[PDB]
Amino acid sequence: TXPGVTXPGV
DNA sequence: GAAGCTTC
DNA sequence: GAAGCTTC
Repeated sequence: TXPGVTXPGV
């Protein structure tokens, strides 16, 4: 997730 | 080490 | 199997 905590996604 | 799910 | 990097 994020970043941080990508997306999700990407 | 945990923290981090939603896509292609 | 690849695709997403940054936080705590």
